[PDB]
Amino acid sequence: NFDPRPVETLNVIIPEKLDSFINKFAEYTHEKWAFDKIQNNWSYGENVDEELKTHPMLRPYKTFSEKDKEIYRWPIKESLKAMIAWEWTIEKAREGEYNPQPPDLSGVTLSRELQAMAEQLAENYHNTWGRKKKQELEAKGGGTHPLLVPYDTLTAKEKARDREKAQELLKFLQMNGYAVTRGLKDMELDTSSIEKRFAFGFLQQLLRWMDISQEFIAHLEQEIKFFAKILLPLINQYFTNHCLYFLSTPAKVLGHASNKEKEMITSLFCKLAALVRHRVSLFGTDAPAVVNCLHILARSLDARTVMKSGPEIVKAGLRSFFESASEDIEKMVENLRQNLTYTTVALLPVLTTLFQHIAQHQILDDVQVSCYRTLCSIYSLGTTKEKLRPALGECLARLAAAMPVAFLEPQYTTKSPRERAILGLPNSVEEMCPDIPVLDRLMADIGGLAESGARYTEMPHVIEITLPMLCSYLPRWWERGPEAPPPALPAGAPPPCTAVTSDHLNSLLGNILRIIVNNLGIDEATWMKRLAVFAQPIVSRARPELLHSHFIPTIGRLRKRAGKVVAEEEQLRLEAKAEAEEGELLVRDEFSVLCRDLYALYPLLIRYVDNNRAHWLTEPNANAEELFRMVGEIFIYWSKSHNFKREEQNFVVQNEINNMSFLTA
Amino acid sequence: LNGEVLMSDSGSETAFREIEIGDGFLPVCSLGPGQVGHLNLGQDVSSL
Repeated sequence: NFDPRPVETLNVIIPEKLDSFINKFAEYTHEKWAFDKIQNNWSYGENVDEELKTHPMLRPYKTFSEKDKEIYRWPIKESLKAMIAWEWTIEKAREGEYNPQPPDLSGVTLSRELQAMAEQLAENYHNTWGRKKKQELEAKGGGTHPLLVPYDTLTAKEKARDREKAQELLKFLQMNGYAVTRGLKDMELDTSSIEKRFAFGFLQQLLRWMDISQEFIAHLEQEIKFFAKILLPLINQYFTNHCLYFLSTPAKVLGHASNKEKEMITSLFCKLAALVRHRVSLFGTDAPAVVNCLHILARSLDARTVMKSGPEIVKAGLRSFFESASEDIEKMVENLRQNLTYTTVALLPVLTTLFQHIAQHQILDDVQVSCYRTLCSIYSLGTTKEKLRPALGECLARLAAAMPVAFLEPQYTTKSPRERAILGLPNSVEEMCPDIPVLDRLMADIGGLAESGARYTEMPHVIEITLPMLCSYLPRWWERGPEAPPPALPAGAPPPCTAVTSDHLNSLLGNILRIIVNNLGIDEATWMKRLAVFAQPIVSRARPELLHSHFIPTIGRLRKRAGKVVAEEEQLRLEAKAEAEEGELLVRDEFSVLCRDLYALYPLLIRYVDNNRAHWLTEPNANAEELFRMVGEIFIYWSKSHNFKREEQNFVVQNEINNMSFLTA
Repeated sequence: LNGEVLMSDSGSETAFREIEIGDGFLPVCSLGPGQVGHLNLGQDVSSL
């Protein structure tokens, strides 16, 4: 593969100046060798050996033969000739024809460019020496090749010999003004912050192949499938494993990632959105792969700061994509009650995108008007009719939690001048949203609806959109309330826009308790489970004064129901029969339904059990006795039925859940 | 730490995997430089 160019070495004629220079070099080498011999006291002898340390060499070289002079005539001249023949970088130095101390050179830092040039020179010397060695082995016939050692992992002998040669060259090139350096690079950008890691080049090249693939999207009227199958799992596992180094800016690492990483991530999101659109049925074979890649990107959507240094660029594309999504949502909500498959069975990853990422403290007018438009579109003729509701609830909770100001009542602070000076929606809340009332009216309506205590039925268009929204809304602004103690002076200094107090939390707890106790277990009821899952910290600011009314009726009803079902089961079964077996399996199904409802309802009551246990440790009351009686009754009822345990184990197996929500943490 | 068992990564009452007795056990406390600690071994109800 590698074919070097053999430059002539013996065909040239040595000039008189070169002959004088090589004669002077040979004389200097002989003088230095004589000085070393007289310093180390190498005496004469009648024979050459090692045990007597005898070597007669202090004689003039003019009386020697050509064979002995040839081994020392060109000790370093071959390398210089190769350098002057191969590399055409001949410098122009000259035209043709009392005890000072050495300075300190290791104190100052070493330049990256100089080190790179020295490493390149060493690599060139090693490669060329290996080339002479291979040529000599071929000339001699061949045989073993013990020199096949990588340069990065060279042996100690070579790693000492090359350093000795380099330091000898440095100490011999000090005079006569000799310095060779061929390079032009900067270490402040190529190996400092951005181009030092290989991630930037990887992102640029994957962008290049993505654009190349996009260049012929309208070609169906081979290569793309193989390219996708190669890249998508690889980039997915790269995001899955290597994700901590791109968490934030390198100044706050541990997480080294500049705005280039965020720009590449946004470009990848735009490219995958484009591939999703246009043709959908053509790329239906890789649809699960696309969904998995979107999920991975959403779970790794760091979304670093871009507008601080880059003038948006991708912000317009994101706005256009969000507008297209809102228009598509309006189209479905209009025509329901090419992108049909994506808008039906693939909008859940979109509504789930960055849902859990932007949830802490860690937010714009455009996002606010977009979520307002989507809410108005959904609420317009959204009844009757898709298995698209948990994703909508998650998107609503994410949009509510990530709000610069209050999005429920006008009591904006950071509004834009275009809302009043340009043609747009008014800055008010009640006028802009015709179906979202003020916070007080909304909570009054919710309390009135909860006070009714109606049955479950189905009604999958009011409770599952209202209860999760308020349940994710109130705790978010509970710490920013005008009455709650703020952790900073600036938070209390600005006029607050929200108004949440303990009465709202008490009403929330009462409504949740009423909706749990109203849901009788006769069939599958996933609405309560979804509500419990979507709002875990609903007891973070509980008010422990109405604990008797919360728990004593509920535990009494639970014990009564358990007693009556176990008594009915015993009465119907007694012996073993086909009718007895049918009754037993019906009771097992009822037990499974009750156990599923209990699995939904545990986290809140368990957190409250921890809380009031702590309160009783601080100050007890008259509740531990009846609590213990209820616990004993329910556990002896559970223990007195092996079929109940078998059904519970079967339901746990068929649930395929890790039950990691109990530990919280 | 404060009225609550310290939770581990696994999520259960993690121990040191059934330490063999050998000779016995003894309470040992440590202290770094520039640190102030209070060792309350417990001699009365008011101590706890």
